[PDB]
Amino acid sequence: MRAKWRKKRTRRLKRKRRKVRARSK
Amino acid sequence: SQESINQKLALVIKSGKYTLGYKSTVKSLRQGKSKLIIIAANTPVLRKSELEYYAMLSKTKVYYFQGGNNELGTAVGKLFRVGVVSILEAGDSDILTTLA
Amino acid sequence: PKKRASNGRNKKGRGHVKPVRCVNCSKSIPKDKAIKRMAIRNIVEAAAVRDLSEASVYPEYALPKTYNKLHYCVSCAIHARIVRVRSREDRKNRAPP
Amino acid sequence: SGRGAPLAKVVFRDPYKYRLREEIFIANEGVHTGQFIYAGKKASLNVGNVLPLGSVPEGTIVSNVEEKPGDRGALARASGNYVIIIGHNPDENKTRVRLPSGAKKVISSDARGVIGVIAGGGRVDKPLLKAGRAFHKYRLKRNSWPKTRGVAMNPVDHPHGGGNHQHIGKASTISRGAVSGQKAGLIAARRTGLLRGS
Amino acid sequence: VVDPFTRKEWFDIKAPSTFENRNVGKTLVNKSTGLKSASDALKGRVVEVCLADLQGSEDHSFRKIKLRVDEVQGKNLLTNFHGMDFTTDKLRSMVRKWQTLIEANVTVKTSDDYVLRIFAIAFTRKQANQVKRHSYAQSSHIRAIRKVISEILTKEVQGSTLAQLTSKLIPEVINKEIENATKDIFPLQNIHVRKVKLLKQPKFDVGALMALHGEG
Amino acid sequence: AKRTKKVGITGKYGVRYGSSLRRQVKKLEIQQHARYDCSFCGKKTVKRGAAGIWTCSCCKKTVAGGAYTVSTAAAATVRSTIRRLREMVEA
Amino acid sequence: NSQVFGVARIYASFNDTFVHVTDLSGKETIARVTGGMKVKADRDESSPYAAMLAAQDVAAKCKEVGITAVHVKIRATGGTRTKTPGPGGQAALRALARSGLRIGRIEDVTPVPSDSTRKKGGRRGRRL
RNA sequence: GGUGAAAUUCUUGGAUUUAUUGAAGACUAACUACUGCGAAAGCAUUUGCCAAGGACGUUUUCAUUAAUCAAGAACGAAAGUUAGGGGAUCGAAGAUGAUCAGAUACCGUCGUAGUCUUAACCAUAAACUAUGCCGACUAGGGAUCGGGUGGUGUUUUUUUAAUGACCCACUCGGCACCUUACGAGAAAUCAAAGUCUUUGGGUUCUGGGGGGAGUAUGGUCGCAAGGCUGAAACUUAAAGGAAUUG
Ligand SMILES: NC[C@@H]1O[C@H](O[C@H]2[C@@H](O)[C@H](O[C@@H]3[C@@H](O)[C@H](N)C[C@H](N)[C@H]3O[C@H]3O[C@H](CO)[C@@H](O)[C@H](O)[C@H]3N)O[C@@H]2CO)[C@H](N)[C@@H](O)[C@@H]1O
Ligand SMILES: NC[C@@H]1O[C@H](O[C@H]2[C@@H](O)[C@H](O[C@@H]3[C@@H](O)[C@H](N)C[C@H](N)[C@H]3O[C@H]3O[C@H](CO)[C@@H](O)[C@H](O)[C@H]3N)O[C@@H]2CO)[C@H](N)[C@@H](O)[C@@H]1O
Ligand SMILES: [Mg+2]
Ligand SMILES: [Mg+2]
Ligand SMILES: [Mg+2]
Ligand SMILES: [Mg+2]
Ligand SMILES: [Mg+2]
Ligand SMILES: [Mg+2]
Ligand SMILES: [Mg+2]
Ligand SMILES: [Mg+2]
Ligand SMILES: [Mg+2]
Ligand SMILES: [Mg+2]
Ligand SMILES: [Mg+2]
Ligand SMILES: [Mg+2]
Ligand SMILES: [Mg+2]
Ligand SMILES: [Mg+2]
Ligand SMILES: [Mg+2]
Ligand SMILES: [Mg+2]
Ligand SMILES: [Mg+2]
Ligand SMILES: [Mg+2]
Ligand SMILES: [Mg+2]
Ligand SMILES: [Mg+2]
Ligand SMILES: [Mg+2]
Ligand SMILES: [Mg+2]
Ligand SMILES: [Mg+2]
Ligand SMILES: [Mg+2]
Ligand SMILES: [Mg+2]
Ligand SMILES: [Mg+2]
Ligand SMILES: [Mg+2]
Ligand SMILES: [Mg+2]
Ligand SMILES: [Mg+2]
Ligand SMILES: [Mg+2]
Ligand SMILES: [Mg+2]
Ligand SMILES: [Mg+2]
Ligand SMILES: [Mg+2]
Ligand SMILES: [Mg+2]
Ligand SMILES: [Mg+2]
Ligand SMILES: [Mg+2]
Ligand SMILES: [Mg+2]
Ligand SMILES: [Mg+2]
Ligand SMILES: [Mg+2]
Ligand SMILES: [Mg+2]
Ligand SMILES: [Mg+2]
Ligand SMILES: [Mg+2]
Ligand SMILES: [Mg+2]
Ligand SMILES: [Mg+2]
Ligand SMILES: [Mg+2]
Ligand SMILES: [Mg+2]
Ligand SMILES: [Mg+2]
Ligand SMILES: [Mg+2]
Ligand SMILES: [Zn+2]
Ligand SMILES: [Zn+2]
Repeated sequence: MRAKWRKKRTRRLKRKRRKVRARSK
Repeated sequence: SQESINQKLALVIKSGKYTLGYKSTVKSLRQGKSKLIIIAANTPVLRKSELEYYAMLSKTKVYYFQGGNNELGTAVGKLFRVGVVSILEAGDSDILTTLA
Repeated sequence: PKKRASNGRNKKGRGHVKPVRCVNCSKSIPKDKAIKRMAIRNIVEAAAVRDLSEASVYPEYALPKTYNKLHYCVSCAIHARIVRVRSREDRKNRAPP
Repeated sequence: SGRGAPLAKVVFRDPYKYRLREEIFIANEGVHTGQFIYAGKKASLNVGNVLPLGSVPEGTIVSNVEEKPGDRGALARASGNYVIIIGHNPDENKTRVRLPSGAKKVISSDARGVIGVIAGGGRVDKPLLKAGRAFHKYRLKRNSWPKTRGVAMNPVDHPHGGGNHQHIGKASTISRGAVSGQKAGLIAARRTGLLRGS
Repeated sequence: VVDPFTRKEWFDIKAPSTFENRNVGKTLVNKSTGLKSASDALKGRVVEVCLADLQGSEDHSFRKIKLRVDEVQGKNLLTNFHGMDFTTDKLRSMVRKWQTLIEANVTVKTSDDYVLRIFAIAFTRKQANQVKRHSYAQSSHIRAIRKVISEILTKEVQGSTLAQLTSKLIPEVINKEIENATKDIFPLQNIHVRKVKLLKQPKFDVGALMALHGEG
Repeated sequence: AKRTKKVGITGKYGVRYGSSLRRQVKKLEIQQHARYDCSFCGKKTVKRGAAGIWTCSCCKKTVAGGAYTVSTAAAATVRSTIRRLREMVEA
Repeated sequence: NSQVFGVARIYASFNDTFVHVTDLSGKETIARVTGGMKVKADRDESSPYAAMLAAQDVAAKCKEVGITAVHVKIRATGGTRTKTPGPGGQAALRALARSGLRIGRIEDVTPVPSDSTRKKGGRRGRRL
């Protein structure tokens, strides 16, 4: 898949991963 | 190519003598020792006309500065600010004849 | 690998040229790029010029011209064959046809 | 007090008797103590001066402008308000102007207005930030504050006041032909909801 | 079904007398009957005819002139000088690559109290034996040139009224003083007065309006 | 003696009210409290009180201002259009 | 010379042709007829035969109103738009010789900005 | 109106078209070029002001004061963020009309944020010449920008002498270009990408099979979006470059 869109794809992954980790306070 | 004013004033500043401010300028006006007076743009029309009438009496050239008293004080190179400048001697500058 | 040493078209020592809009696509494209062929036309053309000069007053008159400079982006200019594809050394020649 | 738009007190000399006559004008932002205000159709075009409306060129901005000649001013009195003259008329002494609400209204070119836009600046930008700051806001105005929500009252106190959950229960948009005591909520409402209309 | 033209009253158009040919053509107006007569939308109209048609000498073919109707008198309407354009084809035809295009204007009020801003357009040419491919002018040339282009554009419009410049531009008197002045800086092919725009106007007075009309 | 880092003047408000609101106040709070230039005497003596009015602490002249600052930006863009449409009518 | 005069302003879109005749000062129009009248297409509103079939039905009233000779004024859409005349515009100007109206003094009114507002279509272009 | 064709929508409250006058906001056409300037990002209406910069000219002055740089710092397209001002146009989101098997699109009409500005952030772009800076050395060729020198060259006035512009020769300093390969390279190509196994003028930065991955973690900066820094486990024989023939 497009280079650019792999970037946007993991930029969404890092947001969700920050959010789940946040629940650990 | 053109001296503006402040170059002419910078030469007036260290060549011949001068005094600065309303009070002292009135002295020079009352003694006829004043060749020119420069009036900052923001001085009140009361002082402006009191200086204009004082000056036409003794027949001293009058010049209206284009800036306020803040820029004029740095135009004579002084650190404070001044509302009116009297030119006691032109020294190595002109201003008296040239273009004014 | 580099196809051209103008790379698309000539800049050579500037940072930018304010891009221009295409006269067909509206596609944006730097002014240094963007094929521009000035086009002047007769105000009349065809065989109109005959019975038009007939129908007019004024002696013999004179004919005005429309003045337009059209700017073209590659994708359009090639499709509309304002410009065509050339060979490895054919592309090289900058002389106008 | 209770006005966020400073007032300017202008003395005049009584034309028909030897006395001083003081006037209360809404200061126009740049009006200043000691300045000379000029008032009339022959008066110049300068901030602080009051002029007939036909007597200014279109594009001119003005405040405290009379809706009909000599009512001593209505439109654009609030802090930071102005009205722009959008055109004039040969017939019937008419200007036409755009009011701060945005609706354009055609009034008499003999009506007056003062040149400028009222002082008091961007006052509503600053957040009230506190209950008390809104408390003193209305202590000097009128007692509308604080406001208890009709949906929070009992049915006796408000049409909304139906309980057991907190909900209005019937359309919150009331007719115009509605009767005093039924009118609460969105009154003539043309449409409703978030717009985003620039 | 109806036909507006039944009821249409026809009028004759009188140019100013600072020109030569004063017969423009027949304009039409709706009838003069009660409720908004026909001197209403006649009076303010603005016409544009070619300077080759006004002077009769076709040497002026590329210069359009705006002619403002002022007064309507006895089924005969009278006008005055409004503005002057260059048309298009000629103006664009003068624009050629590999040379400097110069533009200028200045605001000047006249003695008859017409406030004017009038535009000039110039270019630059190869001279004689020049092998240099292009015509370009140095920027410190184009500066004082455009200056004196306006300094000449001032003193001519300033000293006289509009009725004089209406006849000053016809021979292109002003252009010749620009080739006389800027001879000393750069060659400068194609000097003109491209546009004059009439901003401020006095009112009526029919003493400069009839210093125009009634004679032709 | 750096004291605060972000808040400054709005440290008085402690933890209360929320960042953006506290932050928006500090802006105008600093504007209204600032000393400004007298267009008349030519000193920075212009102080506020009573939003909308501004005076000089020496020459004693009072200018109708903006609410939290001396010049409404939109009102200077008025003074222009007023001065402009005046100079058109008187020329 | 004689020749009662009018001004015939022709505007050729790529999607239609405007044929408009007025008096000298542009206020009172004489007649205006366009290609979108004389054919049923939506395709042919700009047709060369359309704009030729236009000047025809103009001319019947042009001599009938009394405009014997006419100037000619041509423009494309201009401004930020195509700037290049439509298909029927030149098949109109010529068809004005099939009238008997006397042409003179041709000029081009296409609006040409000093570098105006942004163009329609959005950068990456109109793509098909 | 609009397209390939249409539809959306606008309209006998007169739509598109016409004229006169006015308002707001953007943009700065044509001229505009293998031309200019700047450290880059970038910069294109006139005049004024404020300071700045190169090259050149020079039988001034100082006399090693310099070169390149971890740290640290200034500036930094666009989108984006917080506020007001603004809001003409274009226009993410969206709403639609069409299109297709479908069509969350391409095409069409409208349109929020945006676009514009002020104050404050953000510090990323194929931010490209995908090519570090300083110094020397090795080759021919014409165009051109700026400066200087020599032209008892030229042209327009009224010393046909004088400030100009043009021609010609020379010489620095520029943006490029052409031919040759002297060389070099995997080649494409290159006056440097040469002076390299006949391997060293000085100096800064980076890279070490493909993935995993600019991920995880810590730190730090940011209001946030994010930026900077930046692993390992594990997996894999190819991945890749240039050129050739199909
Ligand atoms: N804070 C300064 C400005 O305030 C205004 O924002 C406020 C208003 O626009 C908006 O509407 C408020 C309404 O909620 C509140 N209950 C009453 C207030 N009068 C309203 O304001 C509204 O009506 C006034 C006239 O009354 C209009 O002039 C104004 O344009 C309109 N927005 O409520 C916003 C606050 O909740 C500006 N629109 C905004 O851009 C900016 O924040
Ligand atoms: N750095 C520039 C150098 O110029 C050198 O010399 C060049 C020029 O300086 C020299 O002068 C040429 C002249 O020969 C030729 N016959 C006519 C040409 N106009 C002249 O050029 C001259 O005029 C042009 C404008 O016309 C100016 O741009 C240029 O600066 C000037 N020197 O001629 C050369 C071109 O044929 C070398 N070409 C080279 O070292 C390098 O390019
Ligand atoms: Mg990458
Ligand atoms: Mg933990
Ligand atoms: Mg000089
Ligand atoms: Mg010097
Ligand atoms: Mg005093
Ligand atoms: Mg480029
Ligand atoms: Mg770039
Ligand atoms: Mg209470
Ligand atoms: Mg509430
Ligand atoms: Mg409540
Ligand atoms: Mg209850
Ligand atoms: Mg009840
Ligand atoms: Mg209830
Ligand atoms: Mg309950
Ligand atoms: Mg309960
Ligand atoms: Mg609830
Ligand atoms: Mg509820
Ligand atoms: Mg109910
Ligand atoms: Mg003013
Ligand atoms: Mg069509
Ligand atoms: Mg139709
Ligand atoms: Mg039909
Ligand atoms: Mg295609
Ligand atoms: Mg259909
Ligand atoms: Mg109509
Ligand atoms: Mg331009
Ligand atoms: Mg560093
Ligand atoms: Mg940006
Ligand atoms: Mg932005
Ligand atoms: Mg947000
Ligand atoms: Mg607004
Ligand atoms: Mg649109
Ligand atoms: Mg959508
Ligand atoms: Mg299927
Ligand atoms: Mg399938
Ligand atoms: Mg579906
Ligand atoms: Mg379906
Ligand atoms: Mg779309
Ligand atoms: Mg918003
Ligand atoms: Mg990077
Ligand atoms: Mg590039
Ligand atoms: Mg890089
Ligand atoms: Mg030179
Ligand atoms: Mg070895
Ligand atoms: Mg590796
Ligand atoms: Mg990252
Ligand atoms: Mg991290
Ligand atoms: Mg390959
Ligand atoms: Zn295109
Ligand atoms: Zn003061």
